[PDB]
Amino acid sequence: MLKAGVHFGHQTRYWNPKMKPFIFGARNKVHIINLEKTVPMFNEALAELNKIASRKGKILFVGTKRAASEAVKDAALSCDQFFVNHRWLGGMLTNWKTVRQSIKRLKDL
RNA sequence: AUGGCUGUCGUCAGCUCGUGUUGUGAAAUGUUGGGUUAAGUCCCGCAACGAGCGCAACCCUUAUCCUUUGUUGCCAGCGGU
Ligand SMILES: [Mg+2]
Ligand SMILES: [Mg+2]
Ligand SMILES: [Mg+2]
Ligand SMILES: [Mg+2]
Ligand SMILES: [Mg+2]
Ligand SMILES: [Mg+2]
Repeated sequence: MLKAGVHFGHQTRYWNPKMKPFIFGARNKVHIINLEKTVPMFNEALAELNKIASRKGKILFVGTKRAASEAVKDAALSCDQFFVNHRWLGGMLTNWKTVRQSIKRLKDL
């Protein structure tokens, strides 16, 4: 059921109290996420993703420059998948009508 | 009361607008930060992405060379001198 068991992690500060229910603690000299309360979560996330996937929904994966970089690179690239690897321009989805002028620039260029 | 025209800050590099976002609001952001430049000139970063007026560049003159033309300008090679 579990996808590997390697979640050693490194974060040791700034635990958000709002997400207490999903945390175990003890190990890490700080904290750790509960592995039992995550098997029944992503197994749903995918269930919901499938619906939009049907009408070839635009997922638009996100990872900012060095956040993933070597972790994602371009594995997102597929038949009907898109991604943002470089800096996520501050406020581009909300003013997409303003980013059309720049996407046209990229196309013409 | 004005049109038109002109002086000065000042040939200093600044002054603004679209959408976006933040704030109850006047407003802020961008336009600030790290470098650099004669310059809001350019690069990186960034809650902003673009654009406009301005700076530079297009203009004239000057400093080198080449093509054409050779008088009313010029005289290197030759001659009457
Ligand atoms: Mg508001
Ligand atoms: Mg200013
Ligand atoms: Mg301002
Ligand atoms: Mg600066
Ligand atoms: Mg400029
Ligand atoms: Mg002679």
